[PDB]
Amino acid sequence: MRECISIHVGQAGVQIGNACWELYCLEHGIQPDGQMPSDKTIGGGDDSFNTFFSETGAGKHVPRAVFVDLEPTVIDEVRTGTYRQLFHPEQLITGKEDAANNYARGHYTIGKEIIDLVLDRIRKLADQCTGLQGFLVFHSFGGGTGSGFTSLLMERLSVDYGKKSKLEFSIYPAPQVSTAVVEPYNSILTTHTTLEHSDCAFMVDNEAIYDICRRNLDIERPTYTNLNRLISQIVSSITASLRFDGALNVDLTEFQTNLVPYPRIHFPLATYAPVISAEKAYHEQLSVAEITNACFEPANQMVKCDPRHGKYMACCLLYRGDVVPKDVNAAIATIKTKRSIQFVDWCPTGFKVGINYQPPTVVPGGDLAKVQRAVCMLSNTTAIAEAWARLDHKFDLMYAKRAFVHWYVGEGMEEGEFSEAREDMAALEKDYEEVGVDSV
Amino acid sequence: MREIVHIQAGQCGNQIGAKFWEVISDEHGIDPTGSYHGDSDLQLERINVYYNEAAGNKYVPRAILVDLEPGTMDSVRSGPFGQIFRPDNFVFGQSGAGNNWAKGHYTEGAELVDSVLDVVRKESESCDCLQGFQLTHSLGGGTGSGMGTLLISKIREEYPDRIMNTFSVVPSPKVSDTVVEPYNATLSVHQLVENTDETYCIDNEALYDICFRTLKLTTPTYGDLNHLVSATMSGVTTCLRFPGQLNADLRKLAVNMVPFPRLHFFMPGFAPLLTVPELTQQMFDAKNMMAACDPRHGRYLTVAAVFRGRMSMKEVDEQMLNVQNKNSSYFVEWIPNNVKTAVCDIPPRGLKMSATFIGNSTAIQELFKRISEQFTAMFRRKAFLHWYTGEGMDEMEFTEAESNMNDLVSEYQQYQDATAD
Amino acid sequence: IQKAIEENNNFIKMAKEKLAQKMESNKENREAHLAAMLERLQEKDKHAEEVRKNKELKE
Ligand SMILES: Nc1nc2c(ncn2[C@@H]2O[C@H](COP(=O)(O)OP(=O)(O)OP(=O)(O)O)[C@@H](O)[C@H]2O)c(=O)[nH]1
Ligand SMILES: Nc1nc2c(ncn2[C@@H]2O[C@H](COP(=O)(O)OP(=O)(O)O)[C@@H](O)[C@H]2O)c(=O)[nH]1
Ligand SMILES: Nc1nc(NCc2ccc3c(c2)OCO3)cc(-c2cccc3[nH]ccc23)n1
Ligand SMILES: [Ca+2]
Ligand SMILES: [Mg+2]
Ligand SMILES: [Mg+2]
Repeated sequence: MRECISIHVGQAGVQIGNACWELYCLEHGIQPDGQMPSDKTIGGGDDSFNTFFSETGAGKHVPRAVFVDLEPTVIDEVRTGTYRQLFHPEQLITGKEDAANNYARGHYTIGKEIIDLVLDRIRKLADQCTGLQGFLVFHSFGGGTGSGFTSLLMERLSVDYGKKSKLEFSIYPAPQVSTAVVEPYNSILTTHTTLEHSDCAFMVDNEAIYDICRRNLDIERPTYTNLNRLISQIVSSITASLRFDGALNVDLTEFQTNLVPYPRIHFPLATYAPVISAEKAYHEQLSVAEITNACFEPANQMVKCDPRHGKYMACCLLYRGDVVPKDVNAAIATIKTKRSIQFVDWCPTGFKVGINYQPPTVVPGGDLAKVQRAVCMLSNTTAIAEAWARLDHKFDLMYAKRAFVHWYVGEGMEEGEFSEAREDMAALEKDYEEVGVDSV
Repeated sequence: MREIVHIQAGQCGNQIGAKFWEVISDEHGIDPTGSYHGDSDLQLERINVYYNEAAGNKYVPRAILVDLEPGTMDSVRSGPFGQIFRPDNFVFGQSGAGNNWAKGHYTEGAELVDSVLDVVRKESESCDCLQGFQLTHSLGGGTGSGMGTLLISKIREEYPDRIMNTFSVVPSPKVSDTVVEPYNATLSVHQLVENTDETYCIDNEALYDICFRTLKLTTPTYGDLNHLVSATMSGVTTCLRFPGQLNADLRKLAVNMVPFPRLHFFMPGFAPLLTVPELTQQMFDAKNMMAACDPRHGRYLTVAAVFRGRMSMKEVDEQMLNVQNKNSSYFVEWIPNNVKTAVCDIPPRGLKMSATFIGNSTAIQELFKRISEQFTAMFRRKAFLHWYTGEGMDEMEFTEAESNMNDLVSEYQQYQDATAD
Repeated sequence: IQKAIEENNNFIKMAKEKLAQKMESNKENREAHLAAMLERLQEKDKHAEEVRKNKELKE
């Protein structure tokens, strides 16, 4: 049992959902009609993939997922698209008018009109679970829905499911790909409001994903499809321990124990390798050592920051595919003798390692090479606080003039929520500083 | 499913409205009978924004036509495409307004406004999800300037949560010698500052100077000015009419473009009047602006650039970054990432490549200064005031309108001088 | 085990009360903004009536 429910909020959350569920279907051999011929237990089972898929008596394998947006056109593409038969219609929830890039509309004015329906549908999913483990929440920081409705939802989930775990996949804004000037406001408001309600959040900086797509896939101008396929590869690496069996697989929850030393310090840095085109992958087999080395190259990070100017508090490696422990240990030994990996003094320096033998998958016609072996590193490093600093700086620049603030006040917000959120972010930056100091 | 209701008021409003509907009907492959005869599903994908579907797969503009002069009702109906408009959507008075704002706003126009609202309400009731309203009018006459701002105020009362957008043609002595034009514009601006979310200042000064100097038309007609206006308006509605990637509505655009509620008067531009660098450089050139303002005499609060045609998105990105880096002093440092770019694959008629510019620049104060000067030139001698007091207006309303437009100027100057440090 | 139950319940309680307070405060603020805007428009309708009267009583 121990199932997981996925919730995809706003455009970015939905489209990442599409990439993730397509990839999960390919990894498990589920067709777009939901049939899974390899699954001989019809209508149920306690196989590892049932953590993410339920089963109907008719043999359909149905994502344990809700998609929510305040306007319909993205989810309408899901309703009409290739995987329309995968999802029950009650799982796809839409309003008529979006949040117009305004946190206040997603959290209050528009969000209040749909929150109870969304909770009722999530409840329908939870009641089908025999041991629900928790929630995965996919959303942007920058949109009105991804910020404000996600915050509202997280608060209500804490009420309705208590301390039941909640994980985020959060799209961190970059000016390089389709941005709104008020995105820093929405990012600080949602980070403040969600902070006490989230157990662990994997931030994905669109600028990092964009750079990786340009540099490693030779894509001149990456689209959301390129970025989401790569993001989905990282998400799949993270959830693979929940979705496959195996003797060297290491539960995500067990990494979560190691990744989170204090409730507020819960933002791991993800690094993924190899991201390589088919043209470059040909006659060039990448070894365990080569991909593990890549893990410590900042150009492969999901968030732009410099781990070389912070301290590690945890460092986990999630391998999948043709990987045996002997090669992992030799590669780690090399990295320890060669790289600037400094831990805080209050935590051991051992790397935690997981291996899944199910090999990586790519979507047909994609820009990612199929590889025999891949790795996702999740590190808890103080350097990630740099991303808050960049966002906090942009917030300050605008807030000193109250630029755009009237759009929020007009939907019923008060300036006190702006300054409260900003002060909570200041205290977060201070926490990340304090945890990196050495003990007496 | 994302309906806009369009309103055109007075002679100017109805003329540029008609040109706008001509141009976009052509872009969507809609003929004067309302039949679709295009070649591409991209033409119909967002047709509902501006067109209703009637019986027979007819597409009918969601458009209301208002004047105190019924001769424009005839001229619109016989003008190219006159049958495409819904006949019940023609709302016309009798005796004109004689370039008297008070007739448009308080007396004759108040008499007609309820029938205009009846047509507005019938159109709105059948919207799946109305996003809001756009009004085309001039500010220099009597009907559009006074009655249009009345309509704006009444719509705001009935649809307080919808977006109200205007395309407002600002008067110039080079096009009209009517001496009372600055009164009508100041009185209108006072209304607009309070009741619209965005106003495109389409300045007859700039359109005349473009037709004369740049396009080499020795005797510019209204047709030549309106050709420029219609090209601008087509450009500025392109992103909501062909989407491609962008997923927006009028409110999200407004939220991206309007940092302070009163400072919502935009300078439109167009290029060409060709490489992507040339489009980009020209689009930021004072000579391509549809408001007679030098953007290098102020700073941009916000900018939208819309490119139309087949071109490299890589090259567009590189050139927008180049122009921002090389012109960084003209962008306020305390609004990061304040320049937004849209690309539509479908070019306008007769061009391979074009650019439309929308700037929220503090240099727009130069426009308001101009009008303000002409206002004062008359108000200091109380010239022609009896035209307005005879309709019940007090001098006090003129004093307040002047004072509010001067306050708007001072506020634009304040944000031009503000600094981050 | 009782302390753990109590802490979970207190977290649920405090989040429920915080959310309800925020949503109420937001509703009141939004309604007050709309009521002020409408009141300004009604002041305009009053002024337009005084204008039409002034014009009548000029004749
Ligand atoms: N990585 C990634 N980012 C996306 C995607 N779609 C949108 N974004 C980012 O999300 C932010 C915009 O927010 P959206 O998710 O589009 O907004 P929303 O949740 O729909 O909220 P509203 O539309 O304002 O009501 C920008 O930072 C975008 O770059 C996507 O498919 N992938
Ligand atoms: N650019 C442009 N300006 C116009 C046009 N028609 C009128 N104007 C301007 O509009 C002003 C006259 O106002 P008008 O709209 O015709 O008065 P009304 O229709 O009776 O309310 C003058 O200052 C003209 O310069 C037009 O077709 N194009
Ligand atoms: N405010 C604003 N901006 C505009 N420019 C383009 C743009 C593209 C992408 C963007 C963006 C802006 O900002 C976020 O990403 C057009 C408009 C408009 C006004 C009035 C009526 C209208 N009918 C259709 C459109 C429109 N209104
Ligand atoms: Ca090779
Ligand atoms: Mg959206
Ligand atoms: Mg007139």
